[PDB]
Amino acid sequence: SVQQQLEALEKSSGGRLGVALINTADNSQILYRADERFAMCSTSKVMAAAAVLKQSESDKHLLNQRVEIKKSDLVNYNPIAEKHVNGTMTLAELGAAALQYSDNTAMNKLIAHLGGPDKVTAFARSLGDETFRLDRTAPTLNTAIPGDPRDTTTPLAMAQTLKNLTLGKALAETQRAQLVTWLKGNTTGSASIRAGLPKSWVVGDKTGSGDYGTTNDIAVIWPENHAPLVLVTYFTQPEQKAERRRDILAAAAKIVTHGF
Repeated sequence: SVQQQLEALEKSSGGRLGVALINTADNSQILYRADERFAMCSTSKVMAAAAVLKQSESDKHLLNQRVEIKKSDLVNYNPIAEKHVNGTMTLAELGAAALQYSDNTAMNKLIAHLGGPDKVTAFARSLGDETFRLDRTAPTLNTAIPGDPRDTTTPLAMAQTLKNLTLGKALAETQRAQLVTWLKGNTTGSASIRAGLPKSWVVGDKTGSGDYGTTNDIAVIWPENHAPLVLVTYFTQPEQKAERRRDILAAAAKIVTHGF
C-alpha cells in the first residue's frame, strides 16, 4: 500500500520523511508524519512573498516600488540580486527572484519591507495557519537543527496553507494569479517533485535545502484531466553534513500521485 511504500522509502533513505497530499477533487488526503515539525528552509519564502501580495491588495503602488541593491546585501546565495548591485529592484522583481531562483538576498529584502520575521508569522496566522513560524532571516533560517522549533511547520499545515494561497480564499484574484505564475516559473526544482510526475502535468513549486541534508519541496499540481493536487514533501537527516536527497522527494511524489 501507499503507506507501506512510504515507510519503506523512509527506512532505506536513512532519514525522516514528511508527506502531505491533498486531492482537491474530494479533499481526500495522504499523510505521512504530516503532523510532525520540520525546518521549512527556503520553502518559507512563499509565505514572505504572499505577505507582500496581501499588502498590494490595498496599495496599487507597492509592487513597483524600488529597493536599492548594495554589495553589502549579498549573502551566501543571490544569483539574481548580484546582477543588480548599485542598481534597484522592485518588490515584484524581488518576489520573482526569491521564488524562481531562491535568491536569499531577495528573501531578506521582502522580510525587511514587511518589518521582520515576526510579521510573516502574523500573516500566516491571519490565514488560519497556527503552525507556521518564521524566526530568522537568510541564511540562518536554514540550519535545520534536529528538534529546533525555529523556522518550522508541519507537512499538513503547509499543504493546507499552500492550497488556500494558490487555489483558495487567501489572496485576491490578481495577487493569487501572480503567486501561481511565480511558482510555475520556478527553475530550481527539476530533480525534486517534478521528477516524480508525468511529463505533461503542469507544476508550480518552491524547493528548499539546508543543513542535516534537509531537502524540501511544496507544490501545486495540475493534471491533464483531474482537479489539482497540493503536495508537500519534506526530508531531513541525522548528521549535520549529510548530502541532500532530492531523489527521495521525487520518489515520494511518484508513490503518492500514482492513480491521478
